[PDB]
Amino acid sequence: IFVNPSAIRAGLMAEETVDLINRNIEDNQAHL
Amino acid sequence: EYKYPAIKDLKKPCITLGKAPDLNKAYKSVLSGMNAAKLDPDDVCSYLAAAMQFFEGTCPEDWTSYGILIARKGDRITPNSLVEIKRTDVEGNWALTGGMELTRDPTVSEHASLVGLLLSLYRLSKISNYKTNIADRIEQIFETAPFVKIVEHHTLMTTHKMCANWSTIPNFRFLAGTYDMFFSRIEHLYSAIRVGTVVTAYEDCSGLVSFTGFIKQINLTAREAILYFFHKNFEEEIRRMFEPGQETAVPHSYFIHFRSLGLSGKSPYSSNAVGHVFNLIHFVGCYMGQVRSLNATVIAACAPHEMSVLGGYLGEEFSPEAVYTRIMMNGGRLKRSHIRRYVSVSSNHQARPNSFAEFLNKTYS
Repeated sequence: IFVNPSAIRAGLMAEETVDLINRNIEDNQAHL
Repeated sequence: EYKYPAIKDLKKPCITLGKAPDLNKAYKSVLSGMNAAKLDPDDVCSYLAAAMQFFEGTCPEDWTSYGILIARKGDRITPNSLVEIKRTDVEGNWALTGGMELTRDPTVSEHASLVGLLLSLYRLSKISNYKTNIADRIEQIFETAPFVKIVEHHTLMTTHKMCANWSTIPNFRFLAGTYDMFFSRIEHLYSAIRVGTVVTAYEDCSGLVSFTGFIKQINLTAREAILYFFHKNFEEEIRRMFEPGQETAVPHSYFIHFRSLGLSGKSPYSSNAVGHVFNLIHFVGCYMGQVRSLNATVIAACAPHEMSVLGGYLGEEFSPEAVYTRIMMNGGRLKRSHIRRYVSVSSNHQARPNSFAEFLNKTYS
């Protein structure tokens, strides 16, 4: 059920999706 | 879960509308309806599409998405460049109904104001009161140069009251998304139109937006943050969100307006589609006292009881190995300290039906 996070260390553009989405939402604030 | 938005065949998003109107006449008919609160949704869409030609600007950088070229650096474009509008042989109705003081032809400035006010019915419809706060501010934007006053105060709200469901009319939603995508890319004289259309950005992507917002808030890298999602149901959800080829990282991609432009009717990034992840994030928000999370809606199907346990431990931090250790050591159960805290927050909150705050009160109180 709960898997060990030292086991999770072995897994494969998420960083820039996170950064793009958060920045676009921050700009969209001006319009709301 | 079902339909990823990536266009596979180089075809622009497309809709079909009636026969192109004379724009002076269309303006007059539509303004008349705005004033009588008697708008025809097919006429509005035909007019909105034809008025695209008035919003020309220069593309500051090359613009491609899903293989489709929209513009090259320096091209003069309008919102019409982003999509294909097909049109039939069938003339719209174009009735004169309400007040029409204007004999002469409208200016471009007047068109843009009407376009702006019409699109703002999308935003007003999207809110399920505080509408009058929104509506009064919108009215003011569209009386303020470069826009021109063409309607009387309180007209917009009156008309909205008759158009409350327009946000799910697919052609109108399409046109809102197209205008929002245009003005997101092209700084323009009339950019303040986004006051009405901005809500199309990332529609049906609540699960993906919560996830990215959560990473920012805990102030970690995306790699480090994924380590904390160590329950076994999170694996397929996280995979689902980072399916390749979808352009989630591409500035100004059709991705950003995929739902409104009809690229998919079944978002894999919604709150339902990544329910375990969504549930966990918002149980963590609940533990921290965040009102946005306490008033969100629980995803009933995605083990909210278990997500609430993990959320207490994650909420207690704020190492991922250290958290996993505590949870196993406690047999996967919340401590009395976690429970005291969740109840302290939820029990002091104005709990909405099906909300995280209601769940917490029903479960732990």
